[PDB]
Amino acid sequence: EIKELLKLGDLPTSGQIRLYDGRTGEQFERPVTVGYMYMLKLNHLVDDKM
Amino acid sequence: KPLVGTGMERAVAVDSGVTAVAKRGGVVQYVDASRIVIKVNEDEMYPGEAGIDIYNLTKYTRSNQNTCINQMPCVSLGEPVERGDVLADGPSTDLGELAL
Amino acid sequence: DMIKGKQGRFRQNLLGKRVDYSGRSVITVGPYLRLHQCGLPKKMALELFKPFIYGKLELRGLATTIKAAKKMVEREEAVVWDILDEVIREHPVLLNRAPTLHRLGIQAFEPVLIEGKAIQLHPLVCAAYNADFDGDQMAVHVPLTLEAQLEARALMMSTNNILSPANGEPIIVPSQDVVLGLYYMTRDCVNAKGEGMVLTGPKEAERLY
Amino acid sequence: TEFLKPRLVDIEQVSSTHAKVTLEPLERGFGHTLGNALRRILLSSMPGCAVTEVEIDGVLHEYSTKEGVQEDILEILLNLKGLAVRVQGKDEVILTLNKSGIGPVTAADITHDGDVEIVKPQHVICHLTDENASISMRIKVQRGRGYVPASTRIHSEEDERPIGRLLVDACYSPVERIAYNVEAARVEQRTDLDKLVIEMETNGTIDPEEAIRRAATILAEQLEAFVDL
Amino acid sequence: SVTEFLKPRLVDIEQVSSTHAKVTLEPLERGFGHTLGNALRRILLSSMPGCAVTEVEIDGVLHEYSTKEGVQEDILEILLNLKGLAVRVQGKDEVILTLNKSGIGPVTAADITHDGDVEIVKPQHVICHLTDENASISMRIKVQRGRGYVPASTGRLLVDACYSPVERIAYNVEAARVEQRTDLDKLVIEMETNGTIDPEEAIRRAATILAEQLEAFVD
Amino acid sequence: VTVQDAVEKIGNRFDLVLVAARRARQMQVGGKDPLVPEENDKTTVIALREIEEGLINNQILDVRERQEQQE
RNA sequence: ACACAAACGGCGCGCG
Ligand SMILES: [Mg+2]
Repeated sequence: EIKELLKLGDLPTSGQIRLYDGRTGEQFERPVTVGYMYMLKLNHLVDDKM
Repeated sequence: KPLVGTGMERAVAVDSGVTAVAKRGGVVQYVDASRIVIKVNEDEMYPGEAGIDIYNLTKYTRSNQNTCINQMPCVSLGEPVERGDVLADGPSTDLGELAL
Repeated sequence: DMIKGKQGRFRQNLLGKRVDYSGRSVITVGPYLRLHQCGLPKKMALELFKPFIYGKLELRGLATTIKAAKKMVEREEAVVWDILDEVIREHPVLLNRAPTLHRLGIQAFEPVLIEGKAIQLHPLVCAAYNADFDGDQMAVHVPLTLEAQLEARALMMSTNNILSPANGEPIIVPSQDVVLGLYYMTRDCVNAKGEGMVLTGPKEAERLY
Repeated sequence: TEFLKPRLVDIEQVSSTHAKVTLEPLERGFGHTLGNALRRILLSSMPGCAVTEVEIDGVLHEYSTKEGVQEDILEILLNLKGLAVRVQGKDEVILTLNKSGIGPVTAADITHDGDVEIVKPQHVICHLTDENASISMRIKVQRGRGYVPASTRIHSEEDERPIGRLLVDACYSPVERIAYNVEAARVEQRTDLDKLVIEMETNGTIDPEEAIRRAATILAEQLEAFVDL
Repeated sequence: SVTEFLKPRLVDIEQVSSTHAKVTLEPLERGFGHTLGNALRRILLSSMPGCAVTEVEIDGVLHEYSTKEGVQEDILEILLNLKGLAVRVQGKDEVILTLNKSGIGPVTAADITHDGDVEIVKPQHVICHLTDENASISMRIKVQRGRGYVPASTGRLLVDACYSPVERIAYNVEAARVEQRTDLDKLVIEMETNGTIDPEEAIRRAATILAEQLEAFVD
Repeated sequence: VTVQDAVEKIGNRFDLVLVAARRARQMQVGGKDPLVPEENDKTTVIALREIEEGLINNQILDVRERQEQQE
């Protein structure tokens, strides 16, 4: 089902993409995993502990 | 909101009680980001009763862990609502969907 | 009760005690750092060396008195930072994770100053410290006297402690990421772009790649 | 010395905010070389026109409420931060927006002046939700490059910040999107001559051609330093 | 300031060897170091104009691994050995060179049949070792002027078109404090060249080439 | 600097530090200016450098102090 | 007069 959705999307069924170094503009070797993930912040930020 | 959810997002927000709920089938007429007031359908309007329900949103207030709990509206004047509908979002919520 | 047991004076006070000129921070990895170096935040550094700063200020003569010196430090003025750099120019410092496993658990470092608030550690060393960056905190202490400074530099300094004492074997063996990249580099491909040429030496090899 | 000098051979306002541009002819590998540098320079170096001030009709802090409005004050700041404008021949200016009665608000409502430019009048501003409700706010604009946090700004200013003046972070960059492609196009009726295409998305505040030429000029400044040995 | 950027007051000339001078720049606007380092790096290996040596016409040796007597190293190695040669040719776009030596001895670039309008970085460079007193070898070799570098992907032997007189470049980017902030970068560069053009002077040329391109877009 | 070499000259880790500190306080407040050149280092390093050369040593230090007492 | 500043002992929850 995920593969079909990717095809319905705009990406290869593998989900991995090539990328380029923002410093040098040259391409990284072979595709890599690129994705969208849900990320949370924990109530332990540094300034409250240092 | 969370993109890849599990299906608990609506339920948790509602039972948490941090979000406001439509106690009666009604339509909305007011907004101040501090209060919300609802005009209720006749079938739930009581014979010696106003026919309207008003709510006061809790605003910036320190939590037990020193964090604000301010509620926010998610509706507009004249907008309909079923009884039990989500009236106002709270912290980490949107449209009554749990959003950490 | 005040004497006996875990709460007794022996454990409570004598064999372990709170110490001034100390601080705790959250850890981070600085790839740019050399093995002997460590990065620490300016905020902690400014506090930690106040007695040193006052001396340099009065050696500079800029501060009429201690209170004046303290008053200037409140400014956090540029000159303060200039003096702080001079003071910290080579002063060793002590970093320890908790609970310590062994004497390798505590080692000395030379500091560099950072704008943020985390304390930066060399990746190769942290492994010996068993540091995992999932949120580990770390404590810092400064040796004051001449004797301690030489003690810290002579023994505790990281360059000295490449060998484990439980076994005369390198504890410095590279990280997961560092080793893998080299592993990938050292592997061979049966056929590849540019394969089959003759090169005079690494110099052109780097250029060709 | 066989180099043919590239030129900004064509420009395209494919959209009122999105643009295309191409450079040609380019020597071997230079397209990648220039492409990377120009991308890097544009994102960092471009000079921006951005807003950082809010003066309001009586609230005293970011967390204050407001009568007869759909949203809280702080959310207003986020919308304003999103808002962008271009200013003609000026370094800073103050703008004001006044509305009354039940209605939603848009950038067009601002007290616009001919020497100021609003890139998207349709941009959304917070709404009014009472007949007697009214808003009358004032905002200041500045020219800058890069980004600045609000706290750092006031500490640099060090003059008294009166109550009722609210602080927001400056995000100057007129543009944030870069894609560039190198292709082979025919010059010298032969192969091994390169063609470069750039495309970007903007808040509309600058002309794309000015962007590349201004950026290239900036890069020349740093490059010239290497002759100073 | 709105359209002004910090520039480096650069001081470092450390020629640990004349063939490579260590140089350093400071201060630079945040992030420019990677931009400048990458740009110059790409310029130096790819773009440099230079002369390269690529030819061998030799008796009986059809290909690089066909071999002949009188010399203690294979043709394959010899082709490698001569590639290390570096030479400056004045004006001419290509030049053809001849070598001829005999007897048990090592052979140097000095032995080359030369014009005098051409110069060697290391006349002492050795490209042969001879096995026996009767052993003697002679061949024709070519020098060609060209921009950049190419491998030998282009009855006679040929080798890479390595015009660029340089093969090393390492650039480093680390910060240094201004009186009130430490977000600015240093640039530290090391590179190595055969010495036809000593490293430092070539760097200014590298900047020159880039400047020529940007000048078209000047405002 | 990191020594890992001067210890060979004196032959002991502990003696290295002990002897070095003895010399260090001389240049710190005791006078007797550094023998090795100065590179805006600190006396701990400066004295450390002196032993790193093998220039200073305990036996020399013992000679230095006793001969100095004089009148 | 050129000088001190706000912790004693428990409980719960979390942290590596
Ligand atoms: Mg951990």
